[PDB]
Amino acid sequence: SRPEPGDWSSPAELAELQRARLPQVIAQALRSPFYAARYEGRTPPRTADDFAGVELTTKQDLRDQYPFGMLAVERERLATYHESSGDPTASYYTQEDWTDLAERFARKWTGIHPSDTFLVRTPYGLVITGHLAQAAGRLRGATVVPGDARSLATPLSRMVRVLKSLDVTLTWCNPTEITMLAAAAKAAGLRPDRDFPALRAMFTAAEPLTEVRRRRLSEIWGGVPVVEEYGSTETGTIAGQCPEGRMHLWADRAVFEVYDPATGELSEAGRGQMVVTPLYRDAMPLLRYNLADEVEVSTDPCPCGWLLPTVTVLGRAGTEHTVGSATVTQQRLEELVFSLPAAYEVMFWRAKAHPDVLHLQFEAPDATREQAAKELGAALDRELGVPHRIEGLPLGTLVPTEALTARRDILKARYLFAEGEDWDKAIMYF
Amino acid sequence: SRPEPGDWSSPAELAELQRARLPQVIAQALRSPFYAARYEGRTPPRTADDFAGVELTTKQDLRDQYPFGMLAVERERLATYHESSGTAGDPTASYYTQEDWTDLAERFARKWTGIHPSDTFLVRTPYGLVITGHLAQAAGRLRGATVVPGDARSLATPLSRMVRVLKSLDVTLTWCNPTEITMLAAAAKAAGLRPDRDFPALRAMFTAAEPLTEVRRRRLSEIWGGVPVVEEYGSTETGTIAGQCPEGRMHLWADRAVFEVYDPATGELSEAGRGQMVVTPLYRDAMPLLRYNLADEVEVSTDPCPCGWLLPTVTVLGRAGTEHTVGSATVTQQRLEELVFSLPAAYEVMFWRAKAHPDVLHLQFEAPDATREQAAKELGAALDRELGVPHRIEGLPLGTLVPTEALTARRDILKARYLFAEGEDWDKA
Ligand SMILES: [Mg+2]
Ligand SMILES: [Mg+2]
Ligand SMILES: [Zn+2]
Ligand SMILES: [Zn+2]
Repeated sequence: SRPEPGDWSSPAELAELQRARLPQVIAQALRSPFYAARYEGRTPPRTADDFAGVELTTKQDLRDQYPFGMLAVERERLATYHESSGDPTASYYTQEDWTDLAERFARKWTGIHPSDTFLVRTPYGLVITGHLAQAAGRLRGATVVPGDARSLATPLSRMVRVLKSLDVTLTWCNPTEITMLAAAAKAAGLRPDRDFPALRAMFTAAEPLTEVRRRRLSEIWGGVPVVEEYGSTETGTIAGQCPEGRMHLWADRAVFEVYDPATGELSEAGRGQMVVTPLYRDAMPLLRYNLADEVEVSTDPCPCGWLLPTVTVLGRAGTEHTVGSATVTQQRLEELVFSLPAAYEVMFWRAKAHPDVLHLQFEAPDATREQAAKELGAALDRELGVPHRIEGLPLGTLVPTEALTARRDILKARYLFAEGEDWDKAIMYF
Repeated sequence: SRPEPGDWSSPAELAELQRARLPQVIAQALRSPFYAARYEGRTPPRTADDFAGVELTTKQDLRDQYPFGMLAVERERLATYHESSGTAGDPTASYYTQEDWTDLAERFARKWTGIHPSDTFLVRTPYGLVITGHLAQAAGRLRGATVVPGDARSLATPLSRMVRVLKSLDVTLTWCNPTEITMLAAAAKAAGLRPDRDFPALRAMFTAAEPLTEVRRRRLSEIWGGVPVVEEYGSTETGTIAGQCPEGRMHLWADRAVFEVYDPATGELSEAGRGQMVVTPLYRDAMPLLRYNLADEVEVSTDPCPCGWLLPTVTVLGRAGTEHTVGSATVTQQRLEELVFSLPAAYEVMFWRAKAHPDVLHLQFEAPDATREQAAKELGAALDRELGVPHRIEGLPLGTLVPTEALTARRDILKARYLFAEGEDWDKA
């Protein structure tokens, strides 16, 4: 029996749903070999109050336990198994676990309905991402279109066609992919801001995503809401956006805490690394898993009325470089790039922080490329004051045009060829 | 609801199960725009006896109805949408209600080896729009097996990573096409693992009739230590329509589809015999199909089988059009496949290709230095014996037809990144 919004009236009430669940979570976690060995020969936690002294679990811990070190149920109870790479990180779930995952993804403020046609444009190979959105789509009755991603069967040009031919109403993909699909739509002679009348909402992740960029993504696609969530390949969705544009931690389904690496202290709000304890996760229990994302958590109430804290994802701990006498983050640079007028059509850029200089490149059309570079330079002088070298690049330099238009199909392996057929197509990959 | 084995005791009761269902199938079918237009003005079929006069539905029709010409329910009732791309032109769309999916997953789960909660099931077929990966995954979930979504042609999941998963997770079941069975075996060898010994948990490999001769199927099993290679028959639009029993025969799932044999020389349909495979699914609300011609050449037998499955059997003979003349004989890929995989397993010949010329059959294959020249000579003798065809055979070193990097490259996943440190490589972008 999982709680849903409305089942609590104040922060105190929500904190009690969390505490009444903690002993079940601790006792379940102690059944995995990892926690069993961590507390071997020691007194283990049992009570909601024992939770305050529990040591963090790191991403390195999960890697060290490949494949089933974190398993707390018999394999017969497992529904799916997943991996993410970067030394694989294994995760797995019962079917009851999957109901919690599906409901957390389905908490989209735009809703998901049977009248929806939901294009799932994230990978299905080993990682949970595509499966999660598909599970959520099926839970709410939406028509799921499995686009996959990084799949030779489904290049951008084909997704563009499917978006229009099937009157897709909801999409799921990362924010960089939202601009890739837009670049691909234009290469097909389609306009993302008006030629897709059925599209009503685009779901996406905190790739760290600034509000500047998020609103530009919406405007590229004609003003449709871009609904951001925060999650990881190991946890599924842990926060989702409200209509007021804030991301609310799903604290009715996990205990969230903020970790300070210098002091070693855990805190309920403030700035630090995101630490999570899922409450409905029997197969692979996690006690204070440190996602190692730099976040800021606030308990201020939001005008949307959802009585849950909110979170800002400021990046992965360490993505802060120095040039001249100042700190340069990807987030701050991203704001300046996507503060350029939409008419410049600057979507794709990259930068390298040298000790003496920030090297930034972007591709843009000929008409506005020079003035985009001077304006971006002046924005850097104004906002960061760091020395810089900016190069406007021809279109297709960072994002090849072929990638936007290439068609490619899965063809059945062939062994006997006729004259006029290239038998080099028998050369096998994958 | 839907029948299960044990719900009929004879061919007569099975036929009664089908004919009882046909009227509802017909009325459902005529709700789609395609079948409504086929009968516009004319009187519609209604009874099971009316079914005999129904014209075929073709692959071209399905392609002409892209995307929703065949739809017979409101969009809200659809669970999933799928398409398969052809050589060129439009794709072939298909789509299913949630209840349709129950019939689909039950048909796939009709595996004589079973699918159990104790299983770890590596699904190694594409999830990109086609049904194939979703079908295997739905059946694994129906039967409680731990599903491992390998995907295929996916950039997340190269062969090297599948080999690690097969070994490290003690995978007990796989689903992939027959070429991928040998690709995985070559990748396992490349990683120093013996497909025939080092995977003790693997108990069956499910695969489809990618024109699969018995000679090749037996060698695929032998390569993986003799574990069953369980063939099924279906299409990306139908799902599984027939499955193997332990006797090695493929049994049509006649309790959920009416199957007929089309003879193009007469235009007539039969229950048995040799001809083109026609199928009418009986539990398919969203996209009903009346007498859909797969156009594969098959032979259907009603002779009982000692496995216990009271269902007719089908042999898939191939597809018309693959008629290659060399010298004075005809050469088919299936006959060449039999000769190639008739070589002794110790030669390790798994990958081959051939070009048919009027004056020569040019055949090439991969094999290790130790057995390469002997393989070519035996194969050249085999072509003389069985086909009498002029030939030129070139054995190749490993890595020629299947490049070694395909077998061992690891290719991570990674994320988009925009700001790079002084030392990092920003051509990722
Ligand atoms: Mg299981
Ligand atoms: Mg629907
Ligand atoms: Zn809010
Ligand atoms: Zn049988």
